[PDB]
Amino acid sequence: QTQQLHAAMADTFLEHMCRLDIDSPPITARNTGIICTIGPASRSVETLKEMIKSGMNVARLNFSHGTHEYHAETIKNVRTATESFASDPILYRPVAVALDTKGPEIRTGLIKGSGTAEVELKKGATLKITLDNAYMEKCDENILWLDYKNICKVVEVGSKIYVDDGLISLQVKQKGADFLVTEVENGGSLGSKKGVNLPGAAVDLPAVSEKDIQDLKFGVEQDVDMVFASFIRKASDVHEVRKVLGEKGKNIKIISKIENHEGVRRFDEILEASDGIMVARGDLGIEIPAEKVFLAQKMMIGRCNRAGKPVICATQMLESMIKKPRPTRAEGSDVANAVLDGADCIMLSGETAKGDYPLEAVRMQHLIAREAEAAIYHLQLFEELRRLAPITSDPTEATAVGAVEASFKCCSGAIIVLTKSGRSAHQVARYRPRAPIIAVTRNPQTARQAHLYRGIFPVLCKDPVQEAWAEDVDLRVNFAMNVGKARGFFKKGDVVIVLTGWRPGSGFTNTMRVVPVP
Amino acid sequence: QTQQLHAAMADTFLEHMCRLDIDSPPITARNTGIICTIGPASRSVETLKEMIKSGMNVARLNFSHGTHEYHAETIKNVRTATESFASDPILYRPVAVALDTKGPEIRTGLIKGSGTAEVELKKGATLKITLDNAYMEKCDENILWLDYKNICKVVEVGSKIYVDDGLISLQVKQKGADFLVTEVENGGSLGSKKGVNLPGAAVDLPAVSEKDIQDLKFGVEQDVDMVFASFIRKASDVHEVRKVLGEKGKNIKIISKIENHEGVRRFDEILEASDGIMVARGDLGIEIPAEKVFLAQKMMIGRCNRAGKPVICATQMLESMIKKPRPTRAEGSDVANAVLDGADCIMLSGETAKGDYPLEAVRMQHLIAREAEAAIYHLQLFEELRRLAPITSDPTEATAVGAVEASFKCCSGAIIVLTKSGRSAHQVARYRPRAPIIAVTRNPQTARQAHLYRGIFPVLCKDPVQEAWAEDVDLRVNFAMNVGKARGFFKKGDVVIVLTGWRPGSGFTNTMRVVPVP
Amino acid sequence: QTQQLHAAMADTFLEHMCRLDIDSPPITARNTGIICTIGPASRSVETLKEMIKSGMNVARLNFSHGTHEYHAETIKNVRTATESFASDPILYRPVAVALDTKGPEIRTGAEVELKKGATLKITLDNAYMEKCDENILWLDYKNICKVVEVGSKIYVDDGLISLQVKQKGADFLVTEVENGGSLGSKKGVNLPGAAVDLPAVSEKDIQDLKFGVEQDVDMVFASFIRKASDVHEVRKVLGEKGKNIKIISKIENHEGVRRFDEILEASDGIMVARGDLGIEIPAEKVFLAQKMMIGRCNRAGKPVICATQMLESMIKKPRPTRAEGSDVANAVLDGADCIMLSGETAKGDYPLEAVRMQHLIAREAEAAIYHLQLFEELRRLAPITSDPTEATAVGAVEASFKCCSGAIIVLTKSGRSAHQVARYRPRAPIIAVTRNPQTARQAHLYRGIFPVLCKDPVQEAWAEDVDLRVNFAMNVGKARGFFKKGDVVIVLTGWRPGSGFTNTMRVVPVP
Amino acid sequence: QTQQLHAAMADTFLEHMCRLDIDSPPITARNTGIICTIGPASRSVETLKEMIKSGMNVARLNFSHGTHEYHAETIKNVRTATESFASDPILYRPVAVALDTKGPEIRTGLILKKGATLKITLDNAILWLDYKNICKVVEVGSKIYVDDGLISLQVKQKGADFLVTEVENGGSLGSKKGVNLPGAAVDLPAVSEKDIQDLKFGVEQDVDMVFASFIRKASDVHEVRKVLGEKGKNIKIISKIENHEGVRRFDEILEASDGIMVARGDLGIEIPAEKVFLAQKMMIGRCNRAGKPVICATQMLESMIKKPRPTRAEGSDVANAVLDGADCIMLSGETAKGDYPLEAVRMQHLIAREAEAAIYHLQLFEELRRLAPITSDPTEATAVGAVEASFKCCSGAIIVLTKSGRSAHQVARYRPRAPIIAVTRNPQTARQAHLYRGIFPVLCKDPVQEAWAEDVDLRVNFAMNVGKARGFFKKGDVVIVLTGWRPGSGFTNTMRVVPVP
Repeated sequence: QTQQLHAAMADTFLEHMCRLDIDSPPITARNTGIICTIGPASRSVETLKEMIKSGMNVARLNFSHGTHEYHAETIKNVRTATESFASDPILYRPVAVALDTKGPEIRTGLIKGSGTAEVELKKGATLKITLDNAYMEKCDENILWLDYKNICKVVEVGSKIYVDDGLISLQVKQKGADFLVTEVENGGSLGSKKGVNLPGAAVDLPAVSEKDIQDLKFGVEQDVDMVFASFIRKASDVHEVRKVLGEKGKNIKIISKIENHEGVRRFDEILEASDGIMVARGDLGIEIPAEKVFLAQKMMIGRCNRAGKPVICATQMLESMIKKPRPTRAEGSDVANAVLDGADCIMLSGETAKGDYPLEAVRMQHLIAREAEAAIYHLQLFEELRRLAPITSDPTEATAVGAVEASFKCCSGAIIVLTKSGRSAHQVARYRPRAPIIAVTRNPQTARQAHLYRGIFPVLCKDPVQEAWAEDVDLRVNFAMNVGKARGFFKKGDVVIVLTGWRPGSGFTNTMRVVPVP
Repeated sequence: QTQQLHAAMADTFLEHMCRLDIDSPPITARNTGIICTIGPASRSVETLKEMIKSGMNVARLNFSHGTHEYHAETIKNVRTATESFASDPILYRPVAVALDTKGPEIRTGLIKGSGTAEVELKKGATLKITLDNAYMEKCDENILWLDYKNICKVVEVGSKIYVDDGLISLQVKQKGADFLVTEVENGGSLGSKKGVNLPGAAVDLPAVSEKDIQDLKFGVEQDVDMVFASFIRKASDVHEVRKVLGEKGKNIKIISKIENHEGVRRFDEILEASDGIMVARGDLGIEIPAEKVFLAQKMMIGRCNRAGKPVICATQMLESMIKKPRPTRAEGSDVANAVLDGADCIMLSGETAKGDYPLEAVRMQHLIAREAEAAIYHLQLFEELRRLAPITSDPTEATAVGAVEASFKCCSGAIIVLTKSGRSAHQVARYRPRAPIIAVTRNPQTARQAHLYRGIFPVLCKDPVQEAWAEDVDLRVNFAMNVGKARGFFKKGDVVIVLTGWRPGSGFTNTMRVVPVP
Repeated sequence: QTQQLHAAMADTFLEHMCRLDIDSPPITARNTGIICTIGPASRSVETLKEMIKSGMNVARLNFSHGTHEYHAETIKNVRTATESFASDPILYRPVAVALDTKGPEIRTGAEVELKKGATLKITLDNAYMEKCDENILWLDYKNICKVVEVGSKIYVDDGLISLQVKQKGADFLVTEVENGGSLGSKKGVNLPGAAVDLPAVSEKDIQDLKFGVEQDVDMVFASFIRKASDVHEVRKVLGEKGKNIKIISKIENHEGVRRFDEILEASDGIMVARGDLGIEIPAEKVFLAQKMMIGRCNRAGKPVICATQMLESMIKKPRPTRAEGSDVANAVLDGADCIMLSGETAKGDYPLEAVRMQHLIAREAEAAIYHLQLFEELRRLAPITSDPTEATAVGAVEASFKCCSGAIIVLTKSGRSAHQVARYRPRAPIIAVTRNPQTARQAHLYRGIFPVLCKDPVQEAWAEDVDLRVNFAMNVGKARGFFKKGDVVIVLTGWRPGSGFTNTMRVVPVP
Repeated sequence: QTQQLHAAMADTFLEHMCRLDIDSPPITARNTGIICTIGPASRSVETLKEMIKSGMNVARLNFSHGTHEYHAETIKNVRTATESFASDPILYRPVAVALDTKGPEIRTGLILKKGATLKITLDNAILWLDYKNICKVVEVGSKIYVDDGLISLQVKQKGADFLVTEVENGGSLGSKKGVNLPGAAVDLPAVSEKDIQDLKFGVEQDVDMVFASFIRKASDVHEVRKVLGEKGKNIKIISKIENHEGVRRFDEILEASDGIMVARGDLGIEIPAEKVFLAQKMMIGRCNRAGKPVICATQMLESMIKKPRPTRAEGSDVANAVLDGADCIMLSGETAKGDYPLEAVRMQHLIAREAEAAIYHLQLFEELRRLAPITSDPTEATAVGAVEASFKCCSGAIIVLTKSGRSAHQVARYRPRAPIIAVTRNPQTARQAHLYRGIFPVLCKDPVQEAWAEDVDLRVNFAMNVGKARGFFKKGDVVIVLTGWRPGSGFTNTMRVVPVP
C-alpha cells in the first residue's frame, strides 16, 4: 500500500530494508527543511517565488562574498516573494532568512588582475606563497598572495597546504619572513579568491573577526532568523557569538558549523551552548580526512537527535546539478541517507546560488526527502528515543510523547500544535513522528524558526484575537484544519492529534485531543 | 529508588530479574482483583465488612452446593456489608457478585447414611461402583454409588477413575450393564459427596443442565455482575449460556472456566465467544497431567492479555492457609507468578469459604500481588502490547494508548478516567500501565464489573448531575483527586493523567490531560 | 510439533507464552538437577535404588539433627545403592553427596501463653536460664544488645511469636508482644535486618565439615552466610585436603540478600534458602529475592538451588497442589540450576512420587523456556575476553541452536568446559564425559549437564582415546533416548591433554 | 581505542551512531570488493600493477564497446600485472576478471523542441526505432525516454503500427540513440545475437564472473547459463537489475542467480531517480538475507573523472553502501577514462574500511541469526558458531580452508568483523571469492602433502603467515580456524580456537 507501511510492520531492521517498495507512494507532506543559498542565479523576486513553490523553507546568505547592499537587496527580494502569497493565509508558507558568517577564512588574491582568470599549476613544480601586498592582485603561475598574515608562524617546515576546496595540494619546503616556497603535490586550475586550509596547524585567527562583527550587526538590523556561525572550535566561540549579538539578537538562533577537527573533538560543549548544528561537510572533508566525514556526520546528527536540537546536513549534496538537469546516483543516495540518519534540514550551496538548474535541485531535494521520510524505521527509532530520559517531572514532555504515540496508533493526518515560542512543537519533533506537525502561531519569528526541526509545518495565523480565550483556541485549531485540507495532508473524516494547554501564555501545553476532521 | 524503578530501567529481562530489590517498597495501590468464595467461614455481615477492609473485590458463590433461598441471603449479606461504607463515598469500594455454576459434575453418594462419616480404601482392594438408587445413602469401602448414569457407556476396561480432588484413583477391572468393578491404585479416606473425574473418556452430560438453566435465571433476577461458567468445552457451550441469560441478562459478563482437555484444545473459539476466562486449575490438574497445568495457565493468560479480555487464576493459591496463619513458600511464589504472568484477578476458594484464617488469606494475596506488580518488566510488556495492532481507525484506542505512554513518561500517580460502560477504562487496562486506573462512574454495574480488569480501581460517584457539563466533568475529576489523596496513591503536587471526552454519553472519549494534583 | 518448538519460534515473549501447548511432548532429557534430603523415609538401600530410578541426582544430609555415625551409615547406603548400577556404565547415573551444615543459632531456655500486646523482658543473665516463663526469657547470644536498636523486631520459633524492642539496656532488652503464641523451651530466634556478629561456623560446624572431607562429600551447603569472609571461613575449615569440595552459600536473611554480590564471587554456588528467608524477611518479598539471586547466578554462571516447601503437601498426599506445581515450574523457568525436596523425601509418606513429580514438572518447564530471548541476552551480557574455552563454549551453544542438535558432547576433567557450555543455557542436553568421578558427581549442580563416567582403559594414541570417549557419549544418548542414529550433535574436545585447552567444536552425525 | 569498538558496545542503534569516532583508527583489513572498469586510462601493465597495489580486486570489462581482440589484450594485461606479484604467495593478491554484457537495447535510426509533436513509426523506409513490438507494450499516458532519459515523450494516441506522442523534455536529438521504456514488459531476448558471441568468448578467455545486462525475470538468468554451458558452468552469473520489472520480480531473479548488481544508472533512467535508494536498500538487504553477492554501482566517485578528491556526497554514498551491506563497490568512468584512476581506487579502499568498522555488528548478527532458518547442514552450523566465537574472543581472523568457495561464503553471510582468510588451491575460487564481504582470498601454491593432516596444517600455517605479514594479527593472538573431517567439498564441520604461532 502507501507510505512504506508494510516496511513499518517489520520485526527486524534488515526486514524493514527488505520490504522497501518502490511502488509504495508517500503522503503529500515533506518533513525535512530545505535551506537554499541565494546568489546570482536565484535572487530575483520571480525566481524566489518559484523557489518557495518548489519547496524552499530557509534562504541562506553566504557572507564570504558580497557587500551589505547585495545582501540587503536579496533579503528585500526574499520578503517580496514571500509576502506575495500572504493574501490567502491558508496557502502562505513562512520562509526563514539565514546569515552564514565568513569566519576565520584564509583566502587567495586575484589571478592576473582578474576574478575569472585561471593559471594552470602543473604537478611537482614550485610556487612562492607571499604576504606582500604589491603581489595582491598580481597573482601568477609563480606567485600567490593570501590574507592570513600569521601564516609563517603557525606552519611547520614539512606542512601541507590545500587550496580551492582541497583540490590543489602543496608542501612547504623552505620557510621565509613573509614568504613560503612550496612544491605542488596535486596541481590543477588555480583561479581567484579561493579558500585555503591548513589541517595540521593551530591557526590563531579571531573567533569573531572584524568583518564578522559588522556582519552580525547587519543580521540584527535586517532581522534575520538564524546565524550559521562558521568554524566553531569550542563553547566559548558560541558564547562570544551570543554576546556579540547581545540583547537585541537574543531571539536569533545560533547554529554552530562544525568544520574542523577541534569542533568534532569538543562537540558536546558546543551542542550544549548552541541552538543547533550544521554538519559543514566541505571544510570538514579538507580538515579531517574525507573517508572519516560520514563518521563525523552520523555522530553529529545522532547526538543532536539524542539532545533534541536541530541538525543541518550541508555541502555538495546535489553538486552536478550546478551544470546538469538531474543529479548523479551518489547525490540521490546522499540526500536520502542524510534524511534517514536524522538531519532536520538539508542544504543547497552552489546549486541554488550559481547553478543553471536551481528550481530542479529544490524539487529533487523535496522528492528524495519525502521518500526517505516514509523509509524511516519508526518502530525502532521511537522505541530508542523513548529510552533516553524515560522519567521526567515536566508535564509538557509527557503530553508531547503521548501525542506521538497516539499519532502512530491512528496513523494520523497530522499533529496540530498551538505554540507561542515554538517549544511545544519542538517537543513533538524530538520523538520523530511519521505524521506532519502543524505548528499554529501568531508570532512570525516562531513561524520562520520552526523550519529548523524535522516534521514541522509552521502556519502564521493573521486572525485577530477573539474576546473569549476558549473560542480563540478553536479558531486557531480550525485554521490548521483548513491548511491540511488545502495542502492535501488530510480530507474530511480523517483523524488528527490536537495539542493545546489549559491557560494562555507559554509552558502550559498539557491537553492532547484526538479529533475527526470536520 | 522505590516501586522497583531501578529494575524498570533495565535493557534486558535478565538484568530486570537481577535488579529486583527487597528494600525497594511498592506504592499503596494494588491492581489485581481478589475474588473470594463465600461459605460458612465468611458469610456474616460483620465478617464481610472485614473482608472488604482486607481487600475483597469480588464475591464468588459456588452453585454446586446450596439452594436458591440460601444464596439469595448470601447475596443480601454481601450487599448489606458493601452499603455500610456508602455513607462516606471517598472510602466506598464497589464489590462484585459472581455466580460460579455447578456444570456437568459427577458426585458420589453418602457414606453409611451420613455426610460427615468416612471409610478407608485399601490399595489393591476392590470397590464395586453402582448406579442402583437403594445404595445412594449407603456407600462404604465395598459399594460406591455415583450420579452419572452413562458411566459404563463411555468407559472401557482399564481406564482410570479419580475421586475427591484426584487424591483417590481407581482402575476398572470389569464393567457390567449398571456396574463397574474397580481396583484401588491410590488409597485413602473416602467421604461423602466427593467429585469424580474421568480423564480421556468423553462425558456426555450437557453444557447447561436443567439445574444450570434455573441457576442462571436466578442470576438475572438477583442482579449479579458475572457468571463463572463451569466445564466449557466449546463456543456453543458459551452460546448456550448466553441464550439462557438472554436479553434481560445481556450485560452480565460470562467468564468461561477452562477445566478439561477439550476446552484447552478449543480455546480460541471459547475466548472469542466469552467476555473472559478462568484458568480453573483444580479440575484441570486431574483432567490433563498435573505437570502440564502451568503450560495451559501461561497460554490462557497470555492469549487473554493478547485479546484484551480478563483472566482469573484459580484454585489452591494459598491452600495451607485453610489451617495455618501464614502460607508455604510455594503458595507465595504461585500468587506472585500469576500476577507476573498477567492474570487480571486471583482467587481464594476453601481459604475464604471454609478456612480458619480467611482475613489473613485476603491480606496475603493483597500483599503479594502489590509486590508482583512492581516487579513487572513494563518496558518490554508495553512495547510488545503496542505492536499487536499498531494501526486502527478507532480514535478512542489512540487516546487510551497515548495516555498509557504519557503515564510512563511522567511516572504518574494515576490515570483518572470518566467512563459510562467501562470501555474507555478497559482500553487503558489492556496496555498494562504501572499507574493505577481510577475509573469514575455513575453506573454501579460498571463500578462492580471493573474489578475484572488489572489496574482499574473503580469509584462510584453518588452526586446528582450538574447542568454545566464542564463543571460536572471537573467535579468527578476532583472526586477522583480526593480518593487517591485519602488512599495514599498520591499527594498534592503529584502528576496525574486525566482522560475525558468532548461531549456527554458513551463512546466519545478523546481528551488526555496531564494535570497537577490540587 | 514436539518440545515446544512452535513456541520457540515466537518473535515476542508474549507470543511465546501464547503458543505453549499441552499436546507438545518434550524430549526424554531432564536438565535440572534434583536434590533430596535423606531421612527415615528414604534411608534404606532398596528405597535409595528407587530414588535413583525416579531421578535423584544429589543426596542432601541435614546436619541440624542426627549424629556422625547416623550420617556415615546414610552415606554408606547411598553409595551401596549408587554402585549397584555400576555394572553397565552406559546406564550408570552418578549421585552427589551434600552436607548441609546446622549454622550458628540463637536459642531460648512446660510451655507458657504469650498474650498479644503484653510485655516480656529478655535477660542475658544465667540465673534465669533453666526455666523461662511469660515475663522473663533467656537467650544464648550474648551480643544481642549491640546488634539490635530500639524499635527493632525479634521473632521466636520460626516466626510464630513476634516481639518489638521498646527499651535497650546493656545485658537486657524489654519487649512488646505483637503476634503472640505459645512459647516452649529451646526454640529458634531470628533478628530481621540485624548485622549479627555470630561466627560463620559454630563449634559443631567445624566438626561436621572436617567429617565431610573424611567421607569424600562433593559439595557443602553452608548455612547462614552473611558476607564473603564467612565463605572464606568455610573454605579455611575444609583446607587443602578438601579444596575441590564446592561451597554453596545458603542465603538465609536480610544481610546476605544485601551483600549478595561479594558472597557470590566468593562462593562456588548459591542456595535460595526460602524457609529461613521467609522467617527473616517479609513473606510477600521472598520471590523478589528468588529472581534476583537466580538471575545474578545465571549472569555469573555459578549454580543456584531453589529450596523449601516446593511440593510440601506430598509429605501427606499422593498428588501436589496447583501452587506447588507452578512453583517447581516457575523455578526451572526462572533459571534454577537445581531444585530441592526437604521433608518430602526426609520424613514423608510419598518420597518416590515427589522425586518423579519434580522430574516431570522440570522437563516440561525446560521445553517452555524462551531460548531465543534468553540466549540473545546472555550473548550480549558476555564480556569480550581472550579465553579460548569461553569462545568455544558460546560457539557450541550457538551451533546447537542452528541445527537443533540432539546433544552437546563435552570432554572434561575438572568440569569447567562443561560448566561454560551450561551458563549460555542450551536447549540440547550437555553430555559431559569424564574419568574423574568427583567431576561426574559435582556436574549435577549445573543445568543441562548429564554426567557420564568413562570406565574404559586409556587407549594407545591420545586421539583414539579422545574418539572412544566421544563414542561412549554417543552410546549413552542413544541408550537413554536423547537421540537416534544419524541425528546431529555438537562435540567439544581440545588440542592437547590436561585441563584448560578446550578449543575444538565439531558437528557430526551420530553413528 | 580502535575499530569503532566503543561504538560496538552500544545498546541502541542511536547510541552506536552517537559513539562513532574519527579518532578511532581502523584495522588494516579491507573487506568489501572493489570492482574497477578497465578502459584506456588503466589498460597498460604498468598502470594495472599500481591498480592492484591501490586495491583492485575485480577487473570489469564493458562489452558495450570494443572488439574481441581489444578485450583479449585487456584480459592478457590484467593477468600479466597479476602474475608479477606471484613470486611471493604470502603477498599475492588474486584478481578476478568480469564480463559485463551489452544487453538488449532499443535504438533510434539515422539522420527536438519542447512541448511539440513527433510521430513514432516502424516502417523501415518523424522518428524510427528498432523495437517492432513497441505498440503492444506501451499505452496512452505511458512515457518513452530517448538518449539516457534526456528527452522524455508521453504517448497521446497509439495505433497498430504507429505512435503519436507529445514531447515533455527538450534537447537536441541525434542518430542511433538508446531508448528506454519506463514500466514496460519488454519482449526483447534475454541474451541478444551479439551477447551470445560475447559469452562464449568469456568461456574461452577463462573469466570468473558475468555481469548479465537487463535481467527482467527468472528464465532470463537460465538463458545466460544455457549459453555459458558445461564449459562455463563454474562462471558466476550476476544479474543486473536495470528496470521496474527486475525490481518487481526480484525474488525469482535472486533465486536463479549467483548474485545481483544494483545497476543504478540504467535504473534511475527507468524508475524515478528519487526512488533508487529504496531499490538499492531492498536489493542489498534481501541478498544479505539470502546470503548471495550484491554489487553497488554507477557514479560512486563520479567527480574523480576530473578532480583528485571526491565530493562529500560521493564520499557518503560509498560509506552508506558498505554500511547497508554491499559485498562489492564499483567504479565505472572513474577507472576507465578518468584522470585520477589510482586515487579513486585508494578512496574506495579508505572509505569502505572506515565503514566496515562503523557497522553495528551487535544488532546485525542478532537479526541475521534470528532470521536464519533451522536446517540440518553441518557447514551452516559450524559457520554461525565460528562467527559467534570470533565475536566473543575478538579474533584476528576466521581462517577457512575451502575448495570451491562455499564454506567461506557461509561464514561471510553472517557478517563478522574479523577478516575471513580463505585458503584455496583452486585459482578460480581465489578470484571468485572477492564477490563476498569479509573474504580475503589466498592461493596456496604448495604441493599436496602425503599425510592429509600435515596438508591441513600447512595451509592453516600459510594463513598465519599471510595475516602476520599483512598486519591482521601477530604471534600470541587468537584466531578461529575452519576445517573438515575428510578431503573434498561439503565436509567443513570443525571449528577451532587456535593461538597464532
